[PDB]
Amino acid sequence: EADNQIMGPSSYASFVVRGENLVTAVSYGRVMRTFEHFMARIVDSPEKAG
Amino acid sequence: EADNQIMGPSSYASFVVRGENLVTAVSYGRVMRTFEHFMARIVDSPEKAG
Repeated sequence: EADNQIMGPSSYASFVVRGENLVTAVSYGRVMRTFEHFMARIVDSPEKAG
Repeated sequence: EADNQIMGPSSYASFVVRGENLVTAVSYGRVMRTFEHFMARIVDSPEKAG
């Protein structure tokens, strides 16, 4: 072997239902991953070619 | 007649798809009326007896 250990994530990443996600969860029942990121890509700077 | 005119509204009470509804407009095609009311209900104090 060239190594005996590898670094990595220690705990599971927490992806939780946030608040605007909770609103669209109750109303229509369809939750996206990153709702604030969709807001930043749509209603803040839509012309920004990401 | 007890009155000759009635004091009524002068313009249409406007409502357009603003920022927070627009994400649900594009991703779902599900726009609600007064998204701010739903966010004030089921996010900030859902314990509030309506």
